[PDB]
Amino acid sequence: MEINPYLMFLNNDVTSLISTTYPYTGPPPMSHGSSTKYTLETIKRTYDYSRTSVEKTSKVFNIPRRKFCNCLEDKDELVKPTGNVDISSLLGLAEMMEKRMGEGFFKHCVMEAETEILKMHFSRLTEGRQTYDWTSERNMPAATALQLTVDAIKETEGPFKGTTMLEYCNKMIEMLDWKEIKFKIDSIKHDEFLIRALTINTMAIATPGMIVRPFSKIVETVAQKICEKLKESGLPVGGNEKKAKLKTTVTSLNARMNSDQFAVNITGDNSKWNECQQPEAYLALLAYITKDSSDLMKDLCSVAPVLFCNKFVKLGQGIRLSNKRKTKEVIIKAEKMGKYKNLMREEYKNLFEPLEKYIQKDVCFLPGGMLMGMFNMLSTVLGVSTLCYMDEELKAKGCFWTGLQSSDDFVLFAVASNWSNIHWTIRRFNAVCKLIGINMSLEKSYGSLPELFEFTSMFFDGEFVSNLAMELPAFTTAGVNEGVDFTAAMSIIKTNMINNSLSPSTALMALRICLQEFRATYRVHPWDSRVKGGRMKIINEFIKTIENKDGLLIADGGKLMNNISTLHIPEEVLKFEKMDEQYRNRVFNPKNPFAVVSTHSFR
Amino acid sequence: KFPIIANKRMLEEAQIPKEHNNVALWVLASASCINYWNFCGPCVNNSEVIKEVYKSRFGRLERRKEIMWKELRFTLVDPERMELIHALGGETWIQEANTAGISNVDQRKNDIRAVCRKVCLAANASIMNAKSKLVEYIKSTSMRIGETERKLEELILETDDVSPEVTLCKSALGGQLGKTLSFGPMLLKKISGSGVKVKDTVYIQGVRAVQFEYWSEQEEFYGEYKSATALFSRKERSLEWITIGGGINEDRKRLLAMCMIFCRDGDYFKDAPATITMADLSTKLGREIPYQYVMMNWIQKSEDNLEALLYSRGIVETNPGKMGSSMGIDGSKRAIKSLRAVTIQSGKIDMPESKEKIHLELSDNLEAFDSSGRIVATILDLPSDKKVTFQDVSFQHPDLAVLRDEKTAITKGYEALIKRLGTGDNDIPSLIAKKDYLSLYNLPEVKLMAPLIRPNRKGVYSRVARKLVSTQVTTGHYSLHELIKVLPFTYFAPKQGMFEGRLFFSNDSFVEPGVNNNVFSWSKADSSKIYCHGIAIRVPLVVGDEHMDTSLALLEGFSVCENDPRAPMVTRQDLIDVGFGQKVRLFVGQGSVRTFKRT
Amino acid sequence: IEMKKGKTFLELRDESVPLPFQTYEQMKDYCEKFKGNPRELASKVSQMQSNIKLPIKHYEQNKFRQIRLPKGPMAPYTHKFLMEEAWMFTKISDPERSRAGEILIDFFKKGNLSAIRPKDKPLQGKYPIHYKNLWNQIKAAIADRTMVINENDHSEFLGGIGRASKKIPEISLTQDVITTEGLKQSENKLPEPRSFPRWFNAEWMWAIKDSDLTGWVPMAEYPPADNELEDYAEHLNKTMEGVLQGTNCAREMGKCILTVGALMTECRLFPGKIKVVPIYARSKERKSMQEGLPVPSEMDCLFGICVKSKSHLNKDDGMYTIITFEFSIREPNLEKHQKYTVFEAGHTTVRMKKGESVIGREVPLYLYCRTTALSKIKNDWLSKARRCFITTMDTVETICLRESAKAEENLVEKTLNEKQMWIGKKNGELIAQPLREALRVQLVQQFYFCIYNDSQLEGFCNEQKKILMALEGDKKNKSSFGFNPEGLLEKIEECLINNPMCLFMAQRLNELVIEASKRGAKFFK
Repeated sequence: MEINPYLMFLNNDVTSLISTTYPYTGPPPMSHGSSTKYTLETIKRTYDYSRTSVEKTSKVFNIPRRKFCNCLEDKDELVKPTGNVDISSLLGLAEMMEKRMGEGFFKHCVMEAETEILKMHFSRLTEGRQTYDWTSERNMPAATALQLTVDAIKETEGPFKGTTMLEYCNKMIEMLDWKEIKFKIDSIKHDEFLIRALTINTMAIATPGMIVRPFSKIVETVAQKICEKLKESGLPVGGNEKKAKLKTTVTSLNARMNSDQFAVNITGDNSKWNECQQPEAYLALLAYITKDSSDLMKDLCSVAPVLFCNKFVKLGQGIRLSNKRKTKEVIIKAEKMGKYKNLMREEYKNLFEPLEKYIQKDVCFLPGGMLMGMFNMLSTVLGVSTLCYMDEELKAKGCFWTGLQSSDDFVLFAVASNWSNIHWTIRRFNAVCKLIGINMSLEKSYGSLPELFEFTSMFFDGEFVSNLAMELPAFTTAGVNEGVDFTAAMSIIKTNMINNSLSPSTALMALRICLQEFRATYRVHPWDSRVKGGRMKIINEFIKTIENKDGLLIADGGKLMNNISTLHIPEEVLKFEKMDEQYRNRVFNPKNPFAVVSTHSFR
Repeated sequence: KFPIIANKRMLEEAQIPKEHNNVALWVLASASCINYWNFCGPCVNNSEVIKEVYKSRFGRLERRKEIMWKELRFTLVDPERMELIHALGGETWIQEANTAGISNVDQRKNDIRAVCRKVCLAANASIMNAKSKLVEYIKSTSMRIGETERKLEELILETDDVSPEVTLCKSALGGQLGKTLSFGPMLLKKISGSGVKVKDTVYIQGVRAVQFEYWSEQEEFYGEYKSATALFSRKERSLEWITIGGGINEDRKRLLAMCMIFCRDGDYFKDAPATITMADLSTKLGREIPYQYVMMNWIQKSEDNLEALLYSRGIVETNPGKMGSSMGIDGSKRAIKSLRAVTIQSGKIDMPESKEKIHLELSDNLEAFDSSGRIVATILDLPSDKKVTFQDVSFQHPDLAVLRDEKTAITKGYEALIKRLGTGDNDIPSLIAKKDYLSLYNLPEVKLMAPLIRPNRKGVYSRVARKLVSTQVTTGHYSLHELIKVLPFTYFAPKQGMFEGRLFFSNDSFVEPGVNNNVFSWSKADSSKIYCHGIAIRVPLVVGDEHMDTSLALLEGFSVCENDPRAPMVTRQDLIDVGFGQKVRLFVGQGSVRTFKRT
Repeated sequence: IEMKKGKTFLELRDESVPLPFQTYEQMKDYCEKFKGNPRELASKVSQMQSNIKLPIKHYEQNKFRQIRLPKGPMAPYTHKFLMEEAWMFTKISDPERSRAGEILIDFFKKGNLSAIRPKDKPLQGKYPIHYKNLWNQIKAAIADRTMVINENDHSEFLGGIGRASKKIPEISLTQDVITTEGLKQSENKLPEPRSFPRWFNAEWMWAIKDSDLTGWVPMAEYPPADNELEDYAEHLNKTMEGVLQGTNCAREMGKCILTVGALMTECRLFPGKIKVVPIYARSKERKSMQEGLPVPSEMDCLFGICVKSKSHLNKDDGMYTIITFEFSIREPNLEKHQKYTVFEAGHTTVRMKKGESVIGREVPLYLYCRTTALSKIKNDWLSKARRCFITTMDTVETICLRESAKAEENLVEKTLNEKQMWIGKKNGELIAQPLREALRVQLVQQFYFCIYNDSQLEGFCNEQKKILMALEGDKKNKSSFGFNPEGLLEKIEECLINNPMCLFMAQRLNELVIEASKRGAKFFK
């Protein structure tokens, strides 16, 4: 006999079994090490996707500056990714979109974003995945680097009493001109501090510092206020709303065209969405946007772009040496690889000499591109602009298109009345996309009739819309308290159920699994169990003193009482009236040495 | 070790000693300190403040508690609730839970139609007394329909809801019809035309032959399926044209297949699939079946059969200007290629109405006839028998319900064992106090419960039960609960063998001494109760110590003793090779360990 | 109010701009006054559509092809533990001694381990002497009631065989030193390519079987119920747990769980130290030898031992090393067992029913020695194996509602007991079983995914989806069209180097499209 696990796709659909193809969600064990090799390949492919050779030495660094925008050359082999953008077509698409949506659209959105920012406290910047310290030269959460920056400002030129985003930004600006800066002790000069502020580290997802953070947040807020009004913008949210958008689009399409046309769908996957987005086009676009608004926003939105036009990239850990038998092994940093180039292999050599020009000490002056997972909203806006295109050449032929676009994934819907004009429309669309760097893959982008397609793992079909974005919590990595991590997980499971990524039995299984994970994390078990752990010792003696075992807390030899219909309700609220009054008051005693405010916190 | 931070004065003011029981607890501190603080520490009364502050959460809890949960149902698409929409309705399922509104009419309709289906099925057990047994079932079936205790002889008439079962049961009452038809689950209707019956043959396996009937003239009808309208015309065993106005893939596919069978169009009415030859059984247990319903049943097995049927219908390449009104193999609205004589559109086809009532005539197979044949209903167009709990119902005539299951058998046996007590001579307590256990092995109730016992290894079960009984009686230490639990096994003769720790019935269930189980459970502080699948039963007597002595109800030749961890864990088998004065630990359940000593 | 400007910022802003513009003001004026000339734009896009030469196909005139697998020796076993060739000693579980340090000592007391005395000469291995001396040291340590190992000669060696050397500072470097030592960049070793494994099917079948014992995986409790949904939820979960818990895959899952739960604690409380840890599992019930029904039996099982090297889990991406000593009663094969050093350790006993008694039949005994590494992330990934139950439960439930909605009624039991699913081919003919029996295959697939997880598998699973969607479109008569299939075939062939599963889910994907060609028109032969 032979067990071929795949023969169940014949007499069944795919929207029901595709989930079995991918492993379960979680932290992957792949752990790829960002090191010198990969970063240099990235920089090389970046400079190459620029199809030009022009340069202009600067005056603040005495370094060339590859200006790959509006200077397209090397037209040959245009199938591959391109990065040279044309400003005329960009502004034309922006004008088309404005005309469609309305005149005072960009103005209204920028005004809303402004007013929202005004009442904002700079402390918000503490809410971030991670950043890069410019003093310790490492990666840390936002709060740490923020405290470092503020205390350095204090130590050098007095405290920062603004307590607002705008004063923070102006303080950063002023600091760009300070000649000497101190920090706990040592100081630095102007050029070094500038570099450090424009430094980036590979986590090769980017990890910028703190100076540019607020301006990026502002630009993202504006782009978000914009993407909400757009029908074809599935980035800000997903699931129920996403399916609503899908079906609205499909129904409008079906009700739009006539009996003579026949439609088609396409599953597209933009390749190198980070190595072809240029901040110069973003700057020109933001300028065209704020053209009629307070000059304040005009200048503000023009900060992060230029900050990304000049971004030093921190090369990873340097190469290592070794003798033949490998009994001896030397270790060198990146800044000195230009000192031993005669030893490194060719493939590693040919990838290093052409860039030595742009190196200063240990970094590479990347003048463009967009590596961070930032400006995703803005890239999505640009894509939507691409999709809102229409002219008379198409109308004459009786064809058009439409669709939906995520950050770097999209779905197209072409329309025509012939099995050939569809090809012409597809080629027209690909050309207009490449005009501004937005490329497409060929080994990962397919298409077929309208019934079947895919978008953000939501494999749509004639029916049976199947999702695959099942998320889960993780206690060991994020340990907070024994009274929050369970409620948060319950809320998460509820959400996943809302998005249809989970079903009743699946949700119950996940709940009974997360409960055990929680217990094992905080090293707690019920009372029925015959365990001998430390926390259980006392619980193994002070347990007979109570009768409301149901009311007991999970953190204290308790048992579960919540279920599907009782997730929004924390176990505490569900056991309050049931906990023996003694234990109850013993928990809710604000006179203790230490969401629901319990006597279970781990400060 | 002590990652958790704390306050200092807050610690001493609470008098928290370190290493209370070798647990440091600590400025810094451990986590167990929280345990020690919430188990032995200061007492406040701040509940009201907490509730007031968390009013939103506790009001959500109250609202939740203010729900009347209803049933759920699998189906598709043709603020206070937003907090729960996740648990209220998905996409394949939905729950009709309500808050304040109540109106019991459509549930009553579902109940009445279900019971009508049930009764009409029950009448399908003979060959001659169909109508008689049917009508007698009706007259012997009453219901607490809604709030009124009405009978099932007027609801079928007072109601106005077309259905195969309503009509099939009302025709026997000479009730009015609405000219509606029922070919399987689908609903049909005539619009124009007419014809006469005609017979033809169809082969099976390529050698045999079977006769079916059809119509030879032209006639238009109005088909209708779940969320799917249609219109078509049948002519000479073949489908001429058809149109649809309800857009769904599965609904349209099944409706088209059913209308095709209704028109008998296709080659599978000339020959048959190789799947039919597997059976060739156009017959019930002892009855006959036509070819159409056999084909239908073959469809219900798998959608591949549906696709094969549809391929039998000619497929062609669509021409321009028709995509908007074409179709696909999978119900696709438009496609470069479609099927012959098809038309898709939007908007449901308005259904006509017939205001002419009539009465039909039932047959041996209960098939009703209005005129010119034209069967309107039958049992063949019904689902298979589906057991469903019926409430607000009274069914008195025999065949009402089997009401016989192994579970209920065991329940009744145990009820008899309990009642036998009877607080009198020649009953459980008198024989106990007399120490006459042998008679217990001959009572009638154990003889009635014997058939429910696993036959293959009943001797060893009886041996063990007879051991426990005697060892608990002679000494005078016993527990009525475990006794009654094991008694049904003390009927057959004892034999040698290997016992494991469970007593198995014939229904694959089991029972175990010294533990509780769904079939049989009990506990102290409520010893006057005995649960059976949650059904609490009462004891005709009262006891406060007759049960407290279970030292002999766990094992056969052993007795519980004081706990001792030094004693080694063992199994139920090695017990044979133990001696005296030799304590031994052993599991008595899930994570339940106890010490035992021989004798 | 306004954003007070500096100087360097303004210089940058005026510098970093498009080509024709050299000042922010010119670009700003050009933008704020940009007007629409759709004609030049149409001409430009048409010119680009000329220079562009996109290729578009339809999968019908230019079909796919079978995949070309690598060539060479067979892919060997990779997982840390043994699944099919394993073996385990048993004993009763004491809740007062439910810990590794105690369970191992108890297993050792009766002296069945001390009887394990592997001979000097092995069958196939590399460093037998180190393994043998280390086993002796392990027994000595267990005798001393301390799991620690003081002497560090063998463990040190076997941990440093991967990499160990000196390091010279760059400042102490010259040209003569280099020329003397012949220093050069450290040539990276690229993993070699392997053939198709001919033992995966056997392991899969064995896993599908039913284990004598049961209860390997522990689970939480079931909260109350308040309506039909939660009850029905409880019903499906109980049956599914009814079927999956009794399978040999659950045994391996519980073993991995309980062993990682101890290793993650040893790497935390005894870092930089050498400890001893068992490879054990816990059961709760078996099947009667006289009856095929379940019976309560709490018990412990020991498959082998795992030694630990110095592990800090804060340097070198938290890489640490271990060494495995597993028991087996099945001689090895040279191909599948390449990374394993094997011995012959005396004999043992097997127990089977004989009428109404038990007997014992002596058999030989083998000892499987192997070295391997781990990390913190792998520990966190293995400990969370239960989630496999989440995915299998979820695939069962998608099939029990979709149908239930087509007919608008509960069909759970009906589909579970009737709905047939193709599982494989025997003698050139398909094999089908009910869903209740294919849950096992689904669960084993998810488990193997959890084990052999790696970048290669990520790429394979991310790419096969396109082939699956193309096939689905073929089934329903839809003119699927692409741009460069051969490029996708190459993308998939490049990520098939040496991951047992990736090589054997490729051979199996080839075989899905050789059977469907009988009904599809988009694939070669």
